[PDB]
Amino acid sequence: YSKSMIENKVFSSCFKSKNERVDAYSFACSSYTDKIEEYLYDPANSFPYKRGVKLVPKENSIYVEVGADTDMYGICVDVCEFSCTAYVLPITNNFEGYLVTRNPSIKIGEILDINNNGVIIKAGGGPPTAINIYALSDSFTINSINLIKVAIFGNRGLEKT
Amino acid sequence: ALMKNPQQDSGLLSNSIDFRDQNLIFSNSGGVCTSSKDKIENYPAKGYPYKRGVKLSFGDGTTELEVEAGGGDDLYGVCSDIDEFSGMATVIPITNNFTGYLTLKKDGQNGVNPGDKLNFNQHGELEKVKSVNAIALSKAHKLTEDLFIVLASVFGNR
Amino acid sequence: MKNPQHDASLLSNSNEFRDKNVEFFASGGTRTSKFDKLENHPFLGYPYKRGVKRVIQSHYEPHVEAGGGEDLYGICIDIDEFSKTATIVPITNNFEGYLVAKDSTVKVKDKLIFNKDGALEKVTINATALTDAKQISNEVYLVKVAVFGNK
Repeated sequence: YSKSMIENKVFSSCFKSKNERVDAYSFACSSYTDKIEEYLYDPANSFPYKRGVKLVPKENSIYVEVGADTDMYGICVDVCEFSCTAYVLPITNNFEGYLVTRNPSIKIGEILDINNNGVIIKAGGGPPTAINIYALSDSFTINSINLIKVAIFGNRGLEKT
Repeated sequence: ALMKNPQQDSGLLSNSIDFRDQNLIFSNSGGVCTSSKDKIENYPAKGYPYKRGVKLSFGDGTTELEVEAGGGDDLYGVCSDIDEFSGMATVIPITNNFTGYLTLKKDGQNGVNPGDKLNFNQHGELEKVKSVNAIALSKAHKLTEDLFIVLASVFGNR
Repeated sequence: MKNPQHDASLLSNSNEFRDKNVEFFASGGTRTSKFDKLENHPFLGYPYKRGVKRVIQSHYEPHVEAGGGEDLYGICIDIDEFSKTATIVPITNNFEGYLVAKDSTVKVKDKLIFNKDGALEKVTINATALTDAKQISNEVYLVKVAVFGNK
């Protein structure tokens, strides 16, 4: 898929709850001194936008591919499809923003984990979590893709259950 | 070896005609791809921890703490540059990710390939695999019979 | 309180420039970098110079309170009483400064853990003590540490 996604016959119809857009600005709270890196991504394997990515050093360049929490390099916050370039916030930096999830029913304050597809899921799935992820809001569906506001702050000392 | 710059002089003038494969020198301080938002510290240097993992080393108390080559469960950061006149070592904290050329252990260096997970030994040398996330981004390059450097990306703690 | 505002009748002699910084009112850190990330958050209680955890629930936005362990989120280095907000250094950022110690047992070279009350106690590891615990007043002990994360 894509982020921008088209001519319309008519325009689409308060200030509240207007941020529920797939192409919304990922950082709920931004900050200067946040490190952002550029990498290449596979244009036919998996679309890394708003997903946890890992570094795959290929024979021609270092790419980023959707990955699990065990081998996560960071979070892909934006993509330039013209150059097929992914922008990554390293895991060493804090993040507070909207990410792609696969569970349409997640409550606030729950512990979360990133799966092999770079997707937010409940931490009770069984895999030992290695990152501190907490749900700051209930998951919402855009009609279909599920998004959720999360706070990610570093790695977890001892893997939980 | 024990100096970032070649201790001996040279009897030739560099050609400076090609642009490929010119950054393999040991004196290439700092990172290869650096962000302006990088937190950088400095510390008194005990030994020569250049291009090696560094750990906090204390004394009796009469003098301030300093940093020495080390790793394992006591790793604190990575030294990327050293001013010899002042004996000060530039230290990048482990909480700030780094990408650059680092000293590689001369043991199985041939086995190191891109995508190989690495870790720091007790002497601050990168070794093929625990608690530190480091990934080799190239193959080992030989500078001296015992000195090998590898391009790696350090991105925090496991 | 961080700055107990009390009126005095005589000036206090302050001329010596040594042993003047170890005080409960000295906010911030001993060494600070321009590229240090700072976040202000609503707080409860008084988590000044302590480890803070983020507590999530008329529904209100998440706040912070003194805590640690698996729930450790950051360090509170400064506080504003009027706005009831606290400046917090996230755990992903290293810090150097004086923090609250549980007791006087902490010494140099000691590895420390943030307890459930946000106080530093000897032994995952979070910080390495730099000096011995000093009693500011009553049971308040301050220790200089170099926070580096979680093991």
